[PDB]
Parts: sequence; structure tokens; C-alpha cells
Amino acid sequence: ILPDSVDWREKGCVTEVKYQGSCGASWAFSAVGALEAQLKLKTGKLVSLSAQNLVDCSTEKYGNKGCNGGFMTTAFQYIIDNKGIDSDASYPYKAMDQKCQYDSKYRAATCSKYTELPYGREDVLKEAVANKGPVSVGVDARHPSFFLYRSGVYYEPSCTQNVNHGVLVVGYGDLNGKEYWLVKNSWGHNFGEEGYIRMARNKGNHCGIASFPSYPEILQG
Ligand SMILES: CC(C)(C)OC(=O)N1CCC(CC(=O)N2CCc3c(c(-c4ccc(Cl)c(I)c4)nn3CCCN3CCOCC3)C2)CC1
Repeated sequence: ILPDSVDWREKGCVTEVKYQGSCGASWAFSAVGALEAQLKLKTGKLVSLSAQNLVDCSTEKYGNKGCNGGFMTTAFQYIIDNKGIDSDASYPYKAMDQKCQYDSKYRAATCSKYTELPYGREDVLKEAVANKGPVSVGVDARHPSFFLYRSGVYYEPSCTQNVNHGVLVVGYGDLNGKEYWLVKNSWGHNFGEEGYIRMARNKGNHCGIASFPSYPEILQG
């Protein structure tokens, strides 16, 4: 029996909401967000990791296209291959494609492995959020209602299971008669609930939230 609700912000495992601007780098923010939580669990320190590092350096070999989109899972593979990722402080976000400037002197995290969860399984996603930490997911965000969301549990009848926007599931719950996923976005603090959106849960893989989940791990050693 899983907890009725989870919120990894309450364990100090979630950094401030970021603002991607005109650069389509949500995949990079989702990836660093998932890795930030594992880093805090392992080291006790909460430090924002460089989404710009991924935009500039996790490119064609990883199937990623910087400000034109990418994947959280291949971002994790880049961090594994590169043996590190810089802090956001040392390598801050510029919302444009730049030359790779990774510097091991400012490495703030590593990645050992990642896990991909099965397509559409919200029960498996619930277990991973409860037992492993925040989970990178894609959602279908191509609806005016998503851009216009302010509060409550989001439900868009015309949503599809085909994803196009990377976000971070940091928890789940059940409030006001509605089950939801707690989602950290990267559209700044003025979007939604202080930068978060609660999305309908157990409504048939609504907006594809459980289509392509993945999470990284940092192992001892
Ligand atoms: C007409 C053509 C043939 C072009 O497409 C279709 O027929 N489609 C379009 C795609 C539809 C399915 C779908 O949503 N995804 C296709 C499969 C997919 C998508 C995402 C994903 C995750 C997070 C985010 Cl944020 C985003 I953004 C995407 N992860 N994965 C899993 C494999 C990713 N790869 C990356 C490279 O290394 C190998 C593994 C998007 C099905 C219908």
C-alpha cells in the first residue's frame, strides 16, 4: 500500500522553478530536476544543475537538438558518458544554443544509470514517485488550456498521449475529490500554482503523463 500523497518539495529535494523562455529546453530542465533530487538524497545538498550544459553539450549523438527539443533519457546518458554535469551557478541558463563549455572543475553531479518506466502505467509511475523520487515525464502541452492554467487539477478533454513537453513529476495526491500528479514546469513562477501544475491522475494516461517516464540514479562510489 502506497502513501495517499507524496510531495518531494517537503523533503527539500526540489530546486526553484526555472524559466525556459523562448528556448525549447524543457527536456533539459526536466532532466536536471530529476537528477537534483537524487543528488540531495545522496549528499544532503540541494544545488541546481546546469540545463545549459545539456542544451550545449548533449546534442546530435544523443538525438537532442538544444533549443529545438530533446529527450530526458538521452540527457541522462550524456551525463553518464561525460562523467559529470556542472552546477547551474557555474554554467547558467541563457535560453539559446551555445558552444559546449563543460568544465570538470565545476562538476556538481554525476549519473550512474537511468530507468525507463513502461508506457501508460500510472500505477508503476505512482510507485516510482513514492519509492524512488521525482520522475521525468513528457506531457501533451499543446492546448491553450495548458498555457492558461492557473490553479486546480488540470483536465483537458482533447489531450493526447503523444508528448511534446518535458516536465518533472514531484508528487501526487487527492484533493477536492480529484486525484492528481504534482508537476514542476519550467515556465517560471507566474505559471500555474507558483510554477507547478496538478494534472489529472488515473484518467487513462491523461495528456500522456505516463507515456515516457524515466528517472536517474547516483550510486555509492
Ligand atoms: C510520424 C512519425 C513517424 C514522425 O511519428 C509518429 O508516428 N509519431 C510521433 C511520436 C509518437 C510517440 C511519442 O510521443 N514519442 C516517440 C517515442 C518517444 C518520445 C519520447 C519523449 C520523451 C520526453 C519528451 Cl519531453 C519528448 I518531446 C519525447 N520518448 N520516446 C521514447 C524513445 C525516445 N528515443 C530518443 C532517441 O533515442 C532512442 C529513444 C516521443 C508516436 C506517433
